[PDB]
Amino acid sequence: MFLISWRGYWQELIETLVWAHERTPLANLVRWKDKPVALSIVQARLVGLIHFTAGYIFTYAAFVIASTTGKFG
Amino acid sequence: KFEVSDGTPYDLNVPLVGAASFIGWVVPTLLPSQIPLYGGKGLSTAFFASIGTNLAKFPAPPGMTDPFWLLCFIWHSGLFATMILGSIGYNGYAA
Amino acid sequence: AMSDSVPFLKQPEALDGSMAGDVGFDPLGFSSIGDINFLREAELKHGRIAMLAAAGSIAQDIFTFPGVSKVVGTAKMTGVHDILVKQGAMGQLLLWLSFLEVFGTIALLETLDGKRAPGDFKFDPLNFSKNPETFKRYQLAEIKNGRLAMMGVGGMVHGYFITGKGPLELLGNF
Amino acid sequence: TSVIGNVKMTSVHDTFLSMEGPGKGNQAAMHQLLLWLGILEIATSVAIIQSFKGETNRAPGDFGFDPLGFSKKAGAETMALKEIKNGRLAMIGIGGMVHHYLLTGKGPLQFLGGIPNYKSCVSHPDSLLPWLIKPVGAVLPKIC
Amino acid sequence: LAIPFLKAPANLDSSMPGYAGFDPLGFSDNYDIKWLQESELKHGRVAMLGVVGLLVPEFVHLPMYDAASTPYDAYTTVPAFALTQILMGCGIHEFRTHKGKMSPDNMFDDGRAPGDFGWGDAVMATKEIKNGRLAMLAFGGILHQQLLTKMGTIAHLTGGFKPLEF
Amino acid sequence: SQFIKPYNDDPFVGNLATPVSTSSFTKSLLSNLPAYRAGLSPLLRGVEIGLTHGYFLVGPFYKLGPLRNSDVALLSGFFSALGLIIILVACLTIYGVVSFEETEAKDQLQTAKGWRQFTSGWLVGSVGGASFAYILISNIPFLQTAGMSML
Amino acid sequence: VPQTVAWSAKTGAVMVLSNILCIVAGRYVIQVKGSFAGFGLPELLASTSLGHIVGSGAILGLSYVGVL
Ligand code: CLA
Ligand code: CLA
Ligand code: CLA
Ligand code: CLA
Ligand code: CLA
Ligand SMILES: CC1=C(C#C/C(C)=C/C=C/C(C)=C/C=C/C=C(C)/C=C/C=C(\C)C#CC2=C(C)C[C@@H](O)CC2(C)C)C(C)(C)C[C@H](O)C1
Ligand SMILES: CC1=C(C#C/C(C)=C/C=C/C(C)=C/C=C/C=C(C)/C=C/C=C(\C)C#CC2=C(C)C[C@@H](O)CC2(C)C)C(C)(C)C[C@H](O)C1
Ligand SMILES: CC1=C(C#C/C(C)=C/C=C/C(C)=C/C=C/C=C(C)/C=C/C=C(C)/C=C/C2=C(C)CCCC2(C)C)C(C)(C)C[C@H](O)C1
Ligand SMILES: CC1=CCCC(C)(C)[C@H]1/C=C/C(C)=C/C=C/C(C)=C/C=C/C=C(C)/C=C/C=C(C)/C=C/C1=C(C)CCCC1(C)C
Repeated sequence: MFLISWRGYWQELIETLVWAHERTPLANLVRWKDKPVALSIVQARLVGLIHFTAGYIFTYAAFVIASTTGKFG
Repeated sequence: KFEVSDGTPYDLNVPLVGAASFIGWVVPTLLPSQIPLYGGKGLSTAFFASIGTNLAKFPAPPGMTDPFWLLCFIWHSGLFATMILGSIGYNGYAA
Repeated sequence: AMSDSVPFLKQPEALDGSMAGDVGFDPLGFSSIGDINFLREAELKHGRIAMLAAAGSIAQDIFTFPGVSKVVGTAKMTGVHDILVKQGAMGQLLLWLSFLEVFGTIALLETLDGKRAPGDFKFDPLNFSKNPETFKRYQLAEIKNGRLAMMGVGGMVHGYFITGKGPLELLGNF
Repeated sequence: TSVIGNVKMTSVHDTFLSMEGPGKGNQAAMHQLLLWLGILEIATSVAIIQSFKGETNRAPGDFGFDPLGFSKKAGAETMALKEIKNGRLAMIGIGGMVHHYLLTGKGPLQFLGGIPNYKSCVSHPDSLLPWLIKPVGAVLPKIC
Repeated sequence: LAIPFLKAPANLDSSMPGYAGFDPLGFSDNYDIKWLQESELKHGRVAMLGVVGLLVPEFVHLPMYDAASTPYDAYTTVPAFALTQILMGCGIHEFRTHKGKMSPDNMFDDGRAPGDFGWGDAVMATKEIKNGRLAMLAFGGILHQQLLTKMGTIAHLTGGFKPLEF
Repeated sequence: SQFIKPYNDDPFVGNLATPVSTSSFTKSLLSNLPAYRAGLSPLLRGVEIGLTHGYFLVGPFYKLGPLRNSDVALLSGFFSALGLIIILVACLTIYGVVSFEETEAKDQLQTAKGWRQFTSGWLVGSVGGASFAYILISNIPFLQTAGMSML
Repeated sequence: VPQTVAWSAKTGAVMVLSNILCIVAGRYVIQVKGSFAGFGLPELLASTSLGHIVGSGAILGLSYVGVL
């Protein structure tokens, strides 16, 4: 998701969400201190890389340990 | 002085629309049918009879195959359609 | 500032004390939500129907019309309804009361515009209320007996649901 | 006593409620009390809300109920003090008598006259909160 | 004046024959009054003819047809081309009594009154309006009784007078 | 007859006046909610809001928790509701710490002292409402079975 | 199967009545075209096509419900 979809779509969605929170009663009493923005281009590349790499490692580690354990242990 | 918006006073006409739509939906649906869902009665009368039958069996809800759900759905669908159309006709045209 | 019926409550704003039977009794504030004239027309219609029902419960305990005991047998009050749904009397009553209540709906349209007093159908053939003082006394008596009759019909029908006797038979066979 | 038997202080509430309910029995005593008291209490709720916001300058606890005119009598300037004092004393007293019935099962007058109340305890049904009397045996002495 | 608790109809006047101030729905406030009076008189006259036509066939019959037991039943036993011819003849009679102006905003533009076709007091007009108004409801009653009991009106009245059911 | 108008008669603000947003029913309901009702201290707003939310918080924990089929289901559900209440109170506290400057004004919700009063009221109301729900479900068999005791 | 009837004079009467009713209704409600002035062949075709549509529906319905 972070490597295929890119920033401007998510920024426009977050703009709609900012409008929704500012216009919703009983929730506009609560205000953010930092403005919500989409992740930057490099940050999103890094985050997609991190989720991708963690999935790679955990998938293969589970497969290799459980397969060797099931066949031999 | 019901405001339908920030500065838009509007007459909802809830008594007239409710009464006229109820009568204009119930009276045509008094037409009988010999099908087992109606049981020889009209849609409104079979619905009211089903209400009485299932209220005679309180706690116990009507079953899935019981005609109450289909009668209720069709009757309230036609009633809501009549109420919407009656609200449109009376609030808009008013003549 | 304070109500007369409930002395520890502030007087309702929509209750000025002009309508008959107004003792400032609205603790739940229903007249602030709904229209006061719609509520008054509802109160008078419920009360008049209850007056007829109370007098009818007592008289149907006292006597029945010729040929009624052939059709209803020993059934009383509520038990009559179902039977005379099949015979057809309740259908005729429903038809003609619905016909009258169409013009009653037009009268409700008149009273919601402010151009008609609630419950006023101009029905005084015998001219009982020719004096506005006698008119006021009759309005107070009508609304008091209507509310008492609402209580009475509640009591009579629920006593019949409990014992199956009816009002006067329960008064005798208690 | 033909309806509920010899129960005295809080088993009246329990016994009536055991015989109350559609299907459960024929009595409706506590439910009738709850109905009429709840009507009075809703009408009181509106007054508390009005006096809280300041829309009414009525005194707290004043419902205008003085049919016999004791406020227009002599010595009425201390009646509120006697009301509040006897109110607090009755609060403490009914706390006393209820916690006495929960242990001895007697009731107020038998408890007052039977001064060594742990030598003769009347057998009584458990209340509708029996868990609260659980530490009496293990944690507490359980003299009775 | 007919319904005292409702406001008077603003499009109604006592000059109209048969006026009683009876328009609770307000048809006159939404439709042309002359069209309504013309329709009332035609419904009237046709219902008077129908009242007579549901009574007299119970006793006398034309030999050209088969005598239906019920005078209402006659439309089911005579040839239907009779009814089609009656429709077409009534239509040419509507075209001839009028001047071909068989529509609103074509009617009454000659200054034609509602209901006059040159066949003749204003007490007589009220008599007409009332005897047609009564005949409409009477025709409804006679037709539905003759349909529900499957018997003639005088046969119903004199013999049995059983309650109608369906 | 137009039902949608610019918000606050301002056509360039980012809002519209709609029947859902600006009708008399909506205005009455919003102005009568404890978060907006006039004449309330922030503490009492907190008390009302906490009573409502803490009262309804017991139910899902009691009926759907891992101990729901045990005899201590209600006790576990109330304890879970209390833990959620404490977590939310910590959330309220840190929000007020980072969101507001220390000002003399204390009669408004969006002040530091006002938010602390609101948090105190919300904690006390939430604990009270959860305890009230616990008492009612403990003592009434209708609430234990969600109506199935009538069958 | 719903009962339909063989052709008779009643069927012809219903069809003719439906056609004439639709001709008059088309005279009254058609927006773009003494009372039968401007009456043209397409309007007659439209009215008689609706007259067969309404007559067919009425004949089938009255045969269904027993009126025949
Ligand atoms: C003398 C007048 C007359 C009479 C007595 C009848 C009588 C009848 N007609 Mg008929 N009809 C007439 C004139 C007449 N018609 C005319 C002038 C026309 C125009 C040509 C038609 C066209 C017509 C058609 C096309 C059909 C009938 C059918 C029927 C039969 C209906 C059976 C039933 O219960 O409906 C069924 C009742 C229902 C509730 C079924 C629902 C139908 C669909 C599935 C629902 C569609 C609605 C949809 C959801 C939209 C609603 C949403 C909304 C909010 C927008 C019934 C015997 C039907 C028939 O013969 O069946 C054997 C049929 O199909 N009629
Ligand atoms: C469901 C019942 C129903 C229907 C079909 C209509 C239909 C109509 N009314 Mg009306 N009305 C009703 C109930 C209804 N009304 C009631 C209860 C009241 C009293 C409150 C009024 C009061 C009222 C007034 C005061 C006026 C009208 C007018 C009109 C006409 C144009 C305005 C309009 O809404 O067009 C709606 C258009 C259509 C229905 C045709 C389009 C068809 C599509 C498929 C939509 C239909 C949906 C669906 C099939 C309906 C199913 C009904 C359901 C019960 C099964 C139109 C013929 C005005 C007029 O000029 O007539 C004299 C007018 O002045 N009405
Ligand atoms: C809420 C009113 C009400 C209802 C629903 C019923 C319903 C019924 N009554 Mg009952 N009844 C009523 C009031 C009512 N009654 C009154 C007020 C009396 C007289 C004190 C009676 C006396 C009575 C007897 C003696 C009998 C019934 C019977 C019956 C049953 C058959 C109908 C019948 O023959 O009625 C007949 C009833 C009447 C002729 C009474 C009419 C009185 C009218 C309504 C007074 C109002 C007129 C008013 C001046 C004009 C209004 C003008 C308008 C613009 C407002 C039926 C269950 C019969 C039955 O089955 O018994 C078990 C029977 O034998 N009724
Ligand atoms: C414009 C003038 C005119 C003409 C020429 C006709 C012609 C006819 N009308 Mg007619 N009618 C008219 C105006 C006219 N009408 C008007 C203005 C009205 C009032 C609105 C009526 C109302 C009316 C009714 C109510 C009836 C007639 C009937 C008839 C038919 C009678 C012959 C018959 O039954 O055999 C049937 C004829 C044909 C199938 C076609 C004609 C073929 C030849 C000519 C038939 C010869 C039959 C012969 C004369 C008699 C045979 C039997 C004999 C041994 C006694 C005949 C076709 C009757 C009818 O339709 O019966 C079926 C009928 O009941 N008409
Ligand atoms: C109650 C019966 C009745 C009455 C009082 C009238 C009265 C009137 N009609 Mg009228 N009419 C009637 C029935 C009646 N009609 C019927 C049933 C039809 C359908 C065929 C018509 C068709 C009709 C048309 C087409 C026209 C009139 C017109 C008139 C007016 C003529 C003015 C005039 O010359 O004054 C003098 C009026 C009279 C002397 C009235 C004569 C009516 C007599 C009294 C009826 C005879 C009764 C007798 C028993 C008939 C036997 C029938 C039996 C087999 C049942 C007048 C107001 C004309 C008018 O100006 O429109 C308003 C007009 O153009 N009428
Ligand atoms: C307006 C118009 C007029 C008209 C008129 C109309 C016809 C006026 C007729 C009016 C009548 C119907 C008024 C009825 C009141 C009934 C109530 C008050 C009694 C209720 C009983 C209660 C207390 C009880 C009960 C009790 C319990 C519950 C159960 C029982 O076991 C015991 C018990 C019975 C004690 C006329 C025609 C004159 C003309 C005029 O020009 C204008
Ligand atoms: C408003 C006003 C009026 C009103 C009035 C009426 C309704 C006033 C009603 C008043 C009530 C009855 C006063 C009750 C006080 C009870 C306390 C003081 C004694 C408490 C128990 C003690 C502490 C004890 C206990 C003890 C211990 C614990 C344990 C036991 O073993 C022994 C023992 C029992 C001794 C009226 C209607 C006239 C009209 C007027 O216009 C307006
Ligand atoms: C009906 C019913 C039930 C019930 C019930 C009820 C009614 C139960 C109990 C009710 C109440 C109100 C108990 C009160 C206890 C009061 C205490 C301990 C006060 C102590 C005061 C002191 C120490 C004062 C100290 C003092 C102070 C402050 C001021 C200075 C002086 C000093 C003396 C030092 C159940 C639960 C059994 C269930 C059943 O199914 C239904
Ligand atoms: C159903 C309805 C129909 C459809 C539409 C709809 C409106 C959306 C819907 C509503 C759904 C929702 C919105 C229904 C509304 C719901 C809310 C959840 C009801 C909350 C009630 C809180 C009360 C009972 C707790 C009260 C405090 C008690 C008295 C405490 C005493 C305590 C105090 C502190 C003092 C110490 C003693 C103790 C006991 C500890």
